Formats: sequence, structure tokens, C-alpha cells
Amino acid sequence: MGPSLDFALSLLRRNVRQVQTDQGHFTMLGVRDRLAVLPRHSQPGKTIWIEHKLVNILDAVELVDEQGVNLELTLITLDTNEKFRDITKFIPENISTASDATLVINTEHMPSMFVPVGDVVQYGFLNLSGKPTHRTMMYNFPTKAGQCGGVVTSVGKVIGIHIGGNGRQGFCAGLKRSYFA
Repeated sequence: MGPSLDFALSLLRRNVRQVQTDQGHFTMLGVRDRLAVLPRHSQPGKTIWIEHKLVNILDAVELVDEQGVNLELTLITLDTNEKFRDITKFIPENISTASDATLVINTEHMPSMFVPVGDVVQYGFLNLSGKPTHRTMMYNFPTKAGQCGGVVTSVGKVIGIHIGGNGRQGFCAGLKRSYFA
């Protein structure tokens, strides 16, 4: 088996979880230790269903940039015995574009799903449901409902978390390593 298929399959196995909040089904990325990241519009509450059980959330931080502009990411700390394989080393230090990226989705409705989104490009500003958002990236792939939280990956790098779309395009919140320091 090849390095790319191996990497993304290993991401599914170790780090990318099927979740449900009161807002529906999402993909969650476990980053290290008890720390995971969700799209802000998943709105996690005091507890979260991850795969086959309810897990308590110890803390939730909805990230903003230096101007207090929404980044569309929520950082959660889980009450779990599991320590996620640390993948912060696969996250760029700065928000990075990519070529021929893959979007890896994992929900009860879309389990272990691989979507070739192609090139990920700098976008910056977006209005997300009257919510204005910075540090976004864009791909020209008609994404659909249910793929939010999907993990944007390319050549052993984890660069974004799917945040929305418009019927021809997809948009992710860019990841940087410093969010998980």
C-alpha cells in the first residue's frame, strides 16, 4: 500500500472520529492528548457522542483571530482515558495551501469517506451564515451538507477543517500548529 493511502487511513483509525451534537453529524479531529477540534457550527454542548458513547467535554474554546474575528473552530478538551496520537507535527506552522488535496470525512452517514477536492487556495475572508470568518481556504469542488469537520489533507500534512460550501466550492478553516500548543 502507498504512503498517501496509508497516511489517510491511519488518520481515520487514530484521529478522525464520527460525532453527533444537537446540530447533527460531524467529523471531529483529535489532535493530541485530550484535545480535539470541531467546526464552530457543530455547537458542542456539555457532552458529545463520539462513535459509540457519550463523552463529557471539559472545556470548549471557539477560536478568534487578533481582531476578535471568528475562525470557525472550536477546541474541546474531553473527559476520556484515550490520548489521541499526537499529529500536531503534521499541522503547518502557518496556514498552508496545497495541491491535489484529499478531504477525509467520517460520520455515521458518511463513514471513512475520501473526496478528491483538488487544489486548496488562500481565501481569507468569508461570511458564514451571517458569521464573518478569517483564515479560510477554498477548493473548487461541490461539497455537500454533512461534510463539515472533514479533514483537509495532502502529502502528510493536515491543513484544514471543512467549514461550508456553496454548491460549487468548498471552504475549510486553515489549521496552524500554534492553535494546539
